[PDB]
Amino acid sequence: GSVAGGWGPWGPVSPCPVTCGLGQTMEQRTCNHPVPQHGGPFCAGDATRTHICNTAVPCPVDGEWDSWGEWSPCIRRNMKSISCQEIPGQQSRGRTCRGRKFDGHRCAGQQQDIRHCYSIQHCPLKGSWSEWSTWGLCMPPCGPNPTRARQRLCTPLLPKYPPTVSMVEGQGEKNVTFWGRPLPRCEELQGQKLVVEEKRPCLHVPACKDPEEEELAAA
Amino acid sequence: DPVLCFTQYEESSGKCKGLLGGGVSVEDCCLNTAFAYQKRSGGLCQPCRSPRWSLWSTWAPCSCSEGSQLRYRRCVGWNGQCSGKVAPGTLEWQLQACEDQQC
Amino acid sequence: SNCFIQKDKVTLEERLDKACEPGVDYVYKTRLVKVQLSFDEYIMAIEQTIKSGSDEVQVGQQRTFISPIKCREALKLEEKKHYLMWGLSSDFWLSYIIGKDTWVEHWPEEDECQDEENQKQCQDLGAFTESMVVFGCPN
Ligand SMILES: *[C@@H]1O[C@@H](C)[C@@H](O)[C@@H](O[C@@H]2O[C@H](CO)[C@@H](O)[C@H](O)[C@H]2O)[C@@H]1O
Ligand SMILES: *[C@@H]1O[C@H](CO)[C@@H](O)[C@H](O)[C@H]1NC(C)=O
Ligand SMILES: *[C@H]1O[C@H](CO)[C@@H](O)[C@H](O)[C@@H]1O
Ligand SMILES: *[C@H]1O[C@H](CO)[C@@H](O)[C@H](O)[C@@H]1O
Ligand SMILES: *[C@H]1O[C@H](CO)[C@@H](O)[C@H](O)[C@@H]1O
Ligand SMILES: *[C@H]1O[C@H](CO)[C@@H](O)[C@H](O)[C@@H]1O
Ligand SMILES: *[C@H]1O[C@H](CO)[C@@H](O)[C@H](O)[C@@H]1O
Ligand SMILES: *[C@H]1O[C@H](CO)[C@@H](O)[C@H](O)[C@@H]1O
Ligand SMILES: *[C@H]1O[C@H](CO)[C@@H](O)[C@H](O)[C@@H]1O
Ligand SMILES: *[C@H]1O[C@H](CO)[C@@H](O)[C@H](O)[C@@H]1O
Repeated sequence: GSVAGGWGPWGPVSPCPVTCGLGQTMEQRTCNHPVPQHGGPFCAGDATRTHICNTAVPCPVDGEWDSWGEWSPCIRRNMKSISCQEIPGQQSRGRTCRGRKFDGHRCAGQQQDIRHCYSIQHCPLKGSWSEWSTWGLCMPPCGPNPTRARQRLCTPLLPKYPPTVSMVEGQGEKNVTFWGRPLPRCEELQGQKLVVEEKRPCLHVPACKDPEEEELAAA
Repeated sequence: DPVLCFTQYEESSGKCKGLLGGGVSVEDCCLNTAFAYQKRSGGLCQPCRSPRWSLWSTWAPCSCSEGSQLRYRRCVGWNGQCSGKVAPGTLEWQLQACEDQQC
Repeated sequence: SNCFIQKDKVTLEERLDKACEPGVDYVYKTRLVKVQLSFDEYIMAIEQTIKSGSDEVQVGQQRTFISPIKCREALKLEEKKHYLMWGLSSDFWLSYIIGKDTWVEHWPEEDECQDEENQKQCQDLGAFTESMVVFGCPN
């Protein structure tokens, strides 16, 4: 007697497809609550839907290199200091494989970088002034009264040393890079020995608005 | 409090793809670090992988004379910090002097 | 132990000093290609000539290292593993004797160097290797 169909309850019809974390199962229901009878309509909408299954087990996480640390001090075996001398040294920087968990993969390539160096750490060197740097950023970029700057630096004159050192074992050679903060000796420019800094304000500076929230301004 | 869990993070557009469903903690969603979440439909999408910086946005409009323009980047990921010990979600800004023409 | 230089743990400065002692004529990075037990004959492939001596070995060539039955347990050498090795002119038979003046150090595989228990040793060996190849021994 024209009785329209009604959905019975959702019940699960497939197993969790994953061996860690969340996955998708399927639920299903029947148009039997009540059954359509005597030209009654079939139930509106879906007899199946997706449902989330939770293993509560963590998945493997592959390791990622963090960025290189600073170059270690430029030194040579059986020498107390090589700084201010035409004496190739050795230095290294390292990085960690961070994040690796639950039998995830190790990082690819080298955890150590090694190079050779001339130490000019705290070495007094004759200094020539740079011309003006390009204008820096406006700071603080959001905070009040943003200002910009450029500099003439007391730039050091590096000793005219070989770019390379001969090896002892190979027929080969190795690059030597100047390392260290030296003491550049300039005559005063604008009664300053190291750095001359100009500043000027930044003009018509916009407020820092969060993209996520922005263009939800009815006001 | 529950989140929308997605199976893909698209690094090009920063978009969440492959909806699994809602009514899950971010902890449960991110049990698999390849996944991503939204706190609210329309909200920002956060990958479940360890945090790192987005690429800097293009420089915004300049506001003819010399004004200034912003670009921004965000710390995107979960369960960690970016460079300066910055929590996930955090925007970082740069402001610059700019010139369009010469009125 | 008169089986090999038994080693306070070894430092980079320590290792550079001992490999430059008088008579130390070879330093090799080696891969143990195959053991044949009996005196035991350890078949070593040479990966790096860190220091070359009397014996002009090309890289990727093999040398037998002999060691008394008494010293097998203490050396504990496993096949396909890498080792830092150095010894004296005196310990040449061509083949090499492992004795009280022979350095044999397990060199961890490039993937297992990332393990916290290995990071310092692998950093030291990379630094040792580079110093030896480029600068050589002092005096
Ligand atoms: C079953 O056992 C688990 C411990 C993992 O080894 C599973 O692998 C992971 O499966 C998911 C999809 O379910 C991937 O997204 C992960 O990247 C994969 O490592 C394994 O299937
Ligand atoms: C060494 O310097 C030369 C300069 O000609 C350069 O081509 C090369 O990339 C450098 N190599 C390393 C390992 O720094
Ligand atoms: C079943 O589906 C929905 C309820 O979830 C309704 O459209 C109606 O009850 C139908 O029978
Ligand atoms: C299935 O979905 C919810 C329960 O998860 C309810 O609407 C009802 O139980 C339905 O059958
Ligand atoms: C270290 O080396 C360079 C920076 O000098 C980049 O390739 C990257 O920062 C890496 O971690
Ligand atoms: C080492 O080399 C220079 C400094 O001399 C920079 O690239 C950086 O400090 C690196 O660690
Ligand atoms: C900086 O000031 C003017 C304008 O750039 C230049 O003449 C010169 O480069 C100076 O160092
Ligand atoms: C800073 O000012 C403008 C650009 O903003 C240029 O004239 C020049 O690059 C200067 O350093
Ligand atoms: C650095 O450069 C400026 C210009 O050459 C000088 O004023 C200063 O004395 C030093 O030579
Ligand atoms: C923004 O800054 C520079 C590009 O201007 C790059 O270091 C990198 O793209 C960063 O996201």
